[PDB]
Amino acid sequence: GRVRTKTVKKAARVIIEKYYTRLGNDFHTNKRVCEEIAIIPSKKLRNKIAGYVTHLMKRIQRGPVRG
Amino acid sequence: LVIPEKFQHILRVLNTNIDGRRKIAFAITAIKGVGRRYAHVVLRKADIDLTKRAGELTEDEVERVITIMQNPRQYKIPDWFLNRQKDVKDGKYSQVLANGLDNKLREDLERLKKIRAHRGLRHFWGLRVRGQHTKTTGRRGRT
Amino acid sequence: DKLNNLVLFDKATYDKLCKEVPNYKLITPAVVSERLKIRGSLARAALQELLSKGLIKLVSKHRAQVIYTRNT
Amino acid sequence: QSVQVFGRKKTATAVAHCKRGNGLIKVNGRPLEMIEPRTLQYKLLEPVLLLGKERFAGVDIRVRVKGGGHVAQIYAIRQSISKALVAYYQKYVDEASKKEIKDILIQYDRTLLVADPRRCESKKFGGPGARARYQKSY
Amino acid sequence: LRITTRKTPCGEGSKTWDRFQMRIHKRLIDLHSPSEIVKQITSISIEPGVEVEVTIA
Amino acid sequence: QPIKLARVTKVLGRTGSQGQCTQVRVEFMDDTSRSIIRNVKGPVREGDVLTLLESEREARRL
Amino acid sequence: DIKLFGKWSTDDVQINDISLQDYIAVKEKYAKYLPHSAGRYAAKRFRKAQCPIVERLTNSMMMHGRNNGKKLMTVRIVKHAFEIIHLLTGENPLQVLVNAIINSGPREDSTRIGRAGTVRRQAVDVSPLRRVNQAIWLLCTGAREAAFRNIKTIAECLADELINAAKGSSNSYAIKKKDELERVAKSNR
RNA sequence: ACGAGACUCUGGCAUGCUAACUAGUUACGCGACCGGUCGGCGUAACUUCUUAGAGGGACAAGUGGCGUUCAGCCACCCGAGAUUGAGCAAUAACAGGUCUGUGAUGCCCUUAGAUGUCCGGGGCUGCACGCGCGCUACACUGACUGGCUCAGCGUGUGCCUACCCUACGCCGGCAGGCGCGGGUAACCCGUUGAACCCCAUUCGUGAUGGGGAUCGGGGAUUGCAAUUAUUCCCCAUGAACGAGGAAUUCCCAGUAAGUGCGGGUCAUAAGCUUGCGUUGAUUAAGUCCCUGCCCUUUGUACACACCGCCCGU
Repeated sequence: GRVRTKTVKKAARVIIEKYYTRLGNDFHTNKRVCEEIAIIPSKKLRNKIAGYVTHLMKRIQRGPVRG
Repeated sequence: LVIPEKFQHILRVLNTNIDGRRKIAFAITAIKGVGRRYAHVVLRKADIDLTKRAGELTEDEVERVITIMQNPRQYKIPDWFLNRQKDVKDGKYSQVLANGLDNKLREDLERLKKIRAHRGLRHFWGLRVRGQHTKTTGRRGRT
Repeated sequence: DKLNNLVLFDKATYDKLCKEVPNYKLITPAVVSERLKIRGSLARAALQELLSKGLIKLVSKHRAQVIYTRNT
Repeated sequence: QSVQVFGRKKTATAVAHCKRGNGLIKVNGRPLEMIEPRTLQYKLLEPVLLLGKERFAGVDIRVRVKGGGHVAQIYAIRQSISKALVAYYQKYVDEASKKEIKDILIQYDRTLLVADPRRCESKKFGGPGARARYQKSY
Repeated sequence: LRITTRKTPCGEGSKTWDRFQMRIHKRLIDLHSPSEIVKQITSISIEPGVEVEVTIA
Repeated sequence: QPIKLARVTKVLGRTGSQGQCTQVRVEFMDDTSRSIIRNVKGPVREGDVLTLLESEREARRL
Repeated sequence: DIKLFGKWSTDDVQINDISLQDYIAVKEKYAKYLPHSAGRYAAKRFRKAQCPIVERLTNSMMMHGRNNGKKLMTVRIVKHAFEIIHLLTGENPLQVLVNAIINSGPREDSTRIGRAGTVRRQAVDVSPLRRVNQAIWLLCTGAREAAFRNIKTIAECLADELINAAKGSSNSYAIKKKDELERVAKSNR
């Protein structure tokens, strides 16, 4: 099961709500910017939030995101 | 030495009849004490080729084997390698063939009951010698 | 149960055995034992003896798979 | 020269020292044609004759092995040989034939370059094995 | 160091065990110097739980 | 007992008391116009071809 | 060259099932000099068919709590009877192997079908993968029982069962099992 | 918001990096072949080859088919890795076991007539049988002369603690006597040379060699005290088992399974358990049957909650 929980989804939602311009286009840029401006204790969690940031931004190119 | 036709069914112990189908190093397992590695070692040091079969069992072979099984000191074999070391109730050192003389020694049930020994009473009822504890478990004997 | 097989040396290991194993195309101790009514143990022993005589072609040897084929 | 980059399978590993030598491949003082199981020699000559016995033109490859299990050493000794060939063929000589032989052995199988990450798991208590448990008492 | 201990004080229930593991990490520092200099460096309020064995040869 | 060809085009679902079979849609290659339903037993890949005794069989349908 | 064991040619096989070479393959590039590559196909799904079927054999006559963990013995015992079918039929063992896999491979089986009943069975089509699995299982069951307690050794009981299953002969235990499956498919429509 | 997740050790790529003299392969002869090959190793020695550090890496990130086009699911190329395994695990509760685990404890026998307590000489150490975890097998995919040779967690000389591992000479098949030493430890056994297998030996369908499972003697080391040779072996003893009814444990990847070594108990001790390696599948990537788990709807005269409530003679 690869369902992303509310922690990942909500942190990515807050990040894209807050630092929408600060984001990048590549996932590896996204994890670096996320680790710059977020107290994410561990590498795995910051990776997961970064990945959902990439997917949410991919969803941005075609329309709004509800949250 | 080598001869195609010497196959006989019976070896002489006390004029009784035995089996003679087994091969060499295994046809002399019909004796109570001879067999296992005892027969293997006597044939091994007998200075003969062991590829021979039951049919090539010569009378000279049997005679030499009988002589070697009479006394172990043919190749300086100690008595404990036989099933009977210094005997009980007599000061001998050898195993006796046939029946009625060796099996007389094995009956060991009354005299130990005279001294109220546990070994004699245990062998009196046919119980376990290795010491198998008996509480309820066991699937042999009555079913 | 009951062990009773041929242990006698007679006209069964040389005749009808040395005259029917060479003429067949597959030769195995089990095959020789089954097709020629002979004992598999003595089949192995005689096959080793005739290999020492040198009248077969050996591919490989094993405890249960000794591979022979006709050579002469 | 030491262009060795592991080459592994299970807990056993091989290091394929390579140099400009005679074209004879050695495995800790014994030729690859003679290994203790006497059964996996074809598994060892597979890479060389798959890519071509003509490739070795004066290259001395000594592989030193260490680990548990003979067959576990194999699939890594040959992996070490393939790694040493890759390192030699990447250091100076071209890549077109390198990519050709790489495609050929990659379609042949995958355990010539990339190691198997598998390993023996621990055993969990309350059972005879890691996943097997004792019989239920009625 | 592994110590696998049954959890229930009296044998009952499922066969359950704790696995207490003791990790002991050991470094060596061998320096070319008289031990008096190393002892001068030593008085630095060494961390508790770190034990020192002195080897001079 | 005529035998023709049939190849999978749609895995409709899993059937059976304990997941025994796959209700799958199969087309006949010799006709490439008919779709029938079969409770095929075993792992089935979308596009496999099998020789069959039956060309009209149907099973429990829902 | 990619000949099996370096002695049995691999550029001669003909499955003759129109489209089944993706589920029975000995020509495929995964087919190697030896049938030993350690278990890596069983992890995922539809990857089992990518196995070189020689490996599936050497692991299917590899069972019964007395053989598990003895795979080198299985590879020796398949070299045995490969070089024996090389002489018994005078042809490449791969041809008789594909004949056996194309005939012994079942088509119709009978299974319980329904959500509310338990009275009878219903005919079902056995997919190629399951058909080769159960055909090799019947072959190995016969080869075990044909040399079990018997004077006949391995590589000949297996050999006999393979040859009399490859030609379609019903004398084979595997072919009689196939006939039994077909008849129980007839008797449970 | 707690729980799940997240967390942490990690299994798995460090070819990049701090870096070993308790780690290790290659610049010249040590006993051999006109250039190749040694764990008594050659002068010279670089972190690739074992340990243990920091940072990195894997995210359904990339493509394709489905999807209320979403959450997600299924295939594919690269990649070491596209589900590595476990300890933590809720609110709330039990009349489930433990007063025979405890110097944590409640009227009765116990008020010194003290269910072991100083010393210590028997006791859960019994025989007719019912599917209680498991044990070696029924054989030729094999026990078997022996050839070759590959292991990983560990455990290890010490407070009323001899006894722990354990490199040779002599002897002794079997255990063991004295010594020069090796070990607080990757320095010592150790390169756990090991052990399963690598099939050259009688073996052929049996009572002999599958099956020591059923006899009496003897050397003897830790043990004042081996009486049911309890435990260290040598000879003889082949009973039963021809892979076994109905009901029926357990098992998806280095897994099941086969296989030996280690820790626990410990006079030196394992048919048990706990770890470790080694060898190592077709098992299906599904459904809820007949197994439990009570989630939603529903009925209730139950709420001590169906082991409820209750009617009548």
